[PDB]
Amino acid sequence: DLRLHLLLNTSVTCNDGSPAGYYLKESRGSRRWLLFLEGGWYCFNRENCDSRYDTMRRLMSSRDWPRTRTGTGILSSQPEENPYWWNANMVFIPYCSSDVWSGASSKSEKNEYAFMGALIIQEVVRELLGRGLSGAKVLLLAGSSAGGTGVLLNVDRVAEQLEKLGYPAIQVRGLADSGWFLDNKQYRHTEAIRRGIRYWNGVVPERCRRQFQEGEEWNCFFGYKVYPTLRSPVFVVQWLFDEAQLTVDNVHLPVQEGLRLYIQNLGRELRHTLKDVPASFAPACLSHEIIIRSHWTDVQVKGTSLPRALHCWDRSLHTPLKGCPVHLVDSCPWPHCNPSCPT
Ligand SMILES: Cc1ccc(Sc2ccc3n[nH]c(=O)n3n2)cc1
Repeated sequence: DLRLHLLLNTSVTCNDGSPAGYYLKESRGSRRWLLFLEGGWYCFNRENCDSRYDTMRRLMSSRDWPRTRTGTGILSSQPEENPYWWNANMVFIPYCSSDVWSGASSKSEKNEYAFMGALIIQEVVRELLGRGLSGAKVLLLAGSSAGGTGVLLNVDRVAEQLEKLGYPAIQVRGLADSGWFLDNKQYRHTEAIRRGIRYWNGVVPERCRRQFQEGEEWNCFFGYKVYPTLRSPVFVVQWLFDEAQLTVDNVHLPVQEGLRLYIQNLGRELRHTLKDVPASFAPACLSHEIIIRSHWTDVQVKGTSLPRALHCWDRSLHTPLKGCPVHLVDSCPWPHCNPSCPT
């Protein structure tokens, strides 16, 4: 179990002003720290956020959070469930800012909600330094869906504060799971995100912001556009046929030729955006499954599981390694052509 700690700086809050926090299970003796960003979409205006507060309040408030949580998947401490970092210090950061981890705006007389996702990450890191993070060799910032995009938006800022805070020895790396999206045409019929960013006062990485410039920061929410601007090593996990991608594309699954070509082209576009991502794991599956599920070990690409690929990535960060690959992108063109896809 990971134990809840509400942030000591109570000005860094969830949407409704309650304190943000993190769940922590220390593994002393281990110099590895895994900080996982929870996902859960976002909200982009007052009415849309009001609706999320009725029926998704845990994503907007810490008032009802549990004491503890069980680490699962990559957050598990059992070596059978987590061959990769079972012995690491485990941190689960709940998503309660509804801003894809990009916000830096408080509640005020003018703001019904606070959007502080970018500041929550900074404050968690700062408070963890007094709890052993100061001794880390590697800080892996990981996350799924909205948290996966959050990794891409925040990994370089975490590296920056640790350097500014006087900890240049900590190697900051990113693991973005299911947060790598395409701004493509729907099969049948960006604006919510563009409206979201203005509503949250959202912030994007500095190099990406300087390329796309004022009013175009939404581009930095798309992995293939923000990734090349990043300095920290980032491993990208993305289903070729991600269910959230297909949902926003208005695809729900006999398939006729128009939809067949659309689905096949989407997988190829995906595959193409990962061509120059050296550390990646992209199985040809239709799925919404994420890396904190207990059976995350089962999927393989070209015979290599994700826990193995991540270990090979670790070795690469000490010229490809014999028998221990890091770039694993399926080439077959249809959902579940890979026999190991989740059922
Ligand atoms: C471009 C972009 C748009 C939305 C998000 S946020 C998101 C996207 C999928 C998804 N599936 N399940 C879940 O919670 N999410 N959240 C991130 C980037």
